[PDB]
Amino acid sequence: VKLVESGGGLVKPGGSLRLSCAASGFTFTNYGMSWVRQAPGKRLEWVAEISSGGSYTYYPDTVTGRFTISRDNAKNTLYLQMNSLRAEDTAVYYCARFRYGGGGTVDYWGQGTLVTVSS
Amino acid sequence: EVFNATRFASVYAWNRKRISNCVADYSVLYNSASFSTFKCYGVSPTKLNDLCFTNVYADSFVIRGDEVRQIAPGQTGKIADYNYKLPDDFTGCVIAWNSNNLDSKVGGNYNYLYRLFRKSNLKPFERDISTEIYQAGSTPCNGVEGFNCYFPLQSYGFQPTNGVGYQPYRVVVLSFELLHAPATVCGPKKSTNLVKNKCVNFNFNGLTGTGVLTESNKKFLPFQQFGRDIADTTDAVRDPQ
Amino acid sequence: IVLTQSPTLSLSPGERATLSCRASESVDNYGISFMNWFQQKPGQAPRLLIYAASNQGSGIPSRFSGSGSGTDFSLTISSLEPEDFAVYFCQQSKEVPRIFGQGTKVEILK
Amino acid sequence: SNIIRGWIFGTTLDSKTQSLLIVNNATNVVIKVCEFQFCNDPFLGVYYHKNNKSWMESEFRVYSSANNCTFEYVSFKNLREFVFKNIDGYFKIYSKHTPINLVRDLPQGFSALEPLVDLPIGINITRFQTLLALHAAYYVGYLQPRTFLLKYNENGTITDAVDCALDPLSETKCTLKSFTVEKGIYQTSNFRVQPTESIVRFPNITNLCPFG
Ligand SMILES: *[C@@H]1O[C@H](CO)[C@@H](O[C@@H]2O[C@H](CO)[C@@H](O)[C@H](O)[C@H]2NC(C)=O)[C@H](O)[C@H]1NC(C)=O
Ligand SMILES: *[C@@H]1O[C@H](CO)[C@@H](O)[C@H](O)[C@H]1NC(C)=O
Ligand SMILES: *[C@@H]1O[C@H](CO)[C@@H](O)[C@H](O)[C@H]1NC(C)=O
Ligand SMILES: *[C@@H]1O[C@H](CO)[C@@H](O)[C@H](O)[C@H]1NC(C)=O
Repeated sequence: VKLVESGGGLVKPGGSLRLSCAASGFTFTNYGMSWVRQAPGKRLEWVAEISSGGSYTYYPDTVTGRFTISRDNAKNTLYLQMNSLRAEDTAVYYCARFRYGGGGTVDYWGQGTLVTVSS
Repeated sequence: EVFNATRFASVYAWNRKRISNCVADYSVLYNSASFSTFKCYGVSPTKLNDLCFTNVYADSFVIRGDEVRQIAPGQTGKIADYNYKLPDDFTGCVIAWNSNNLDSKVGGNYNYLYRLFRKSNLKPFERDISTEIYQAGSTPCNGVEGFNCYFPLQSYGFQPTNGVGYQPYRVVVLSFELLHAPATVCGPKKSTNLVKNKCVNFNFNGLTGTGVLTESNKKFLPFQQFGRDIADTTDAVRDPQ
Repeated sequence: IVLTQSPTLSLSPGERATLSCRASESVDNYGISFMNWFQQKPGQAPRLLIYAASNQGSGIPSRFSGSGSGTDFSLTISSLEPEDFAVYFCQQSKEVPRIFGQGTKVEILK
Repeated sequence: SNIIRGWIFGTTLDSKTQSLLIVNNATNVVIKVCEFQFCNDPFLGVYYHKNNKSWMESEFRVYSSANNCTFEYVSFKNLREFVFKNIDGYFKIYSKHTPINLVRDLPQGFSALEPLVDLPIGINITRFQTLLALHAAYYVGYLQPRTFLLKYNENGTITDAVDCALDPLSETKCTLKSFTVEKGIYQTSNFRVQPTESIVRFPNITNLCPFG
């Protein structure tokens, strides 16, 4: 229903930028979770993941986003701790939430995580 | 291979594996704690290791998480009716848990395929290999698809991204005759250590008696077990381990 | 894999919006239904639309409609409104990180 | 030359009901309780005298197909004695191999048959057959619930047994619990002259009762 995220942050490239995805209005376990980026002047990029009844946390392999993903199902809070930070990591990140099984989906969305890594 | 066989058959099918002529350790099967539900219907979960069966049968398949709740004698549905059945006298335990990240594919792997319509209901622990197109509309379906003419089966997409229900949950079900046939499968039988020259109750292979256990010289014949005496007083015993 | 979308349209109210989600490599589904539809409004979080292009329902207004054939997925939004148009997306499935569309937005004149 | 290699038991032997087996080759046994079917004549075949003596280890052939299977196992000069019996659905077996030089006659001789196998196989058997090498004899008994007197020795090796129903003298030993029976009259049994058939004798013509 509602995906609350961690606030903005500004770091230098190369570090680890932590995030948190606060769940309000749904069971955080019943839903495989994610962190998807909408980058400036870019398409939506599905990046970060976690499954519902297991630990998935696969990414686009490519250059791995590598961002550390974990869950506190008491907090219902999905984390994005972004390893190998860089200037391109500047973007609006959306921890997303999927539907029950099918051809999809991402039902609801985070409000976005403003992220800027630069000088 | 009951639990740890990598790729189980899909749900419309299944495998009946007799388990007999062995000793069955349920403890690890009980104590693994990797299983979503360890579900006994007509027997005691912790008393399995103590309980011995002639027959045992394992049937290993894949069902929707929401269908995990559906399997129980007296619990019908799409499952119990069509693809696979439950006995209504069913007695034995049930063990379900997810294979998701293993058996699911991001593409909703279509191997695991459940029976859509075959009018009848299966007999306990039985299947049907029928691919015949189901007939809903009374107009003859001619064994092909058409108006109200359904393929008897339906194929689960399992994505790792599915919700709880729609992930694969591997379910193996057990079976038995208990006793009343020559007994084969029993639970492990837990031996203690040994004490000599101290009055003890004891049990050996089911022989039960009380005395002072001591080493003795007298030699047996390799198939002989007990000793006795003139008075039929169980005397020597050959240490089983 | 990677997909392409109809980047933009410029139309008038009370009209159809034909939006092609063009998938490179993998085409739709083995089970005959895949890809998706999604919408991110400007200054707004993304939002679900359709999945397998044929589907979803309540919570996604009736104007959202369409289908897809192999690679191409046609998002057909009837009776456009000047307040209702925003960037659209379609997720892949069955191969690769599911990603999204390059973005799709139908302008409306007048 | 070890001609006698087999057994086939059952109550149908039709491939239907549970039909035991045994085989032998290269000292390495076989068993099945699989229910399977045969040629007119179950047998073991051989051809002669070459780099494969008895050739034809490709005999292979008694049988149709091993079907719905409830067990398994695998691994003159001679005399080989095998008792077979069922109790509590436990098929049992005993054995020997004991060497003899002779042809025609079971050597008058005594040896006791320890167990080899318990089978809790639950076959229920009325009949059986046997097998042989095709291109040397054997026997059969039948068992009846006697009473013996067994004499164990210091090793528990049965040296000698004594019957009871055999004859009078061997029902004296069964009374004294001794092989050595000394002079004098030892009262043993009763003998109750048989009946002959029966005489049912009932008041005649019997009418009919009206429960009805
Ligand atoms: C064990 O096997 C024998 C096989 O013969 C069965 O004996 C048959 O019993 C029926 C009635 O009990 C008789 O009419 C038949 O004549 C018997 N068979 C033959 C060949 O004569 C016996 O019933 C079996 N027992 C069990 C418990 O299955
Ligand atoms: C299945 O195998 C795994 C490792 O291969 C083992 O840890 C587990 O205990 C096995 N299952 C059971 C029920 O013992
Ligand atoms: C004897 O029979 C067995 C039955 O499994 C057969 O496979 C094998 O080739 C034969 N020979 C030996 C040495 O077991
Ligand atoms: C008993 O066994 C001993 C060796 O254990 C042997 O010397 C002796 O001859 C045997 N006697 C009998 C009657 O078996």
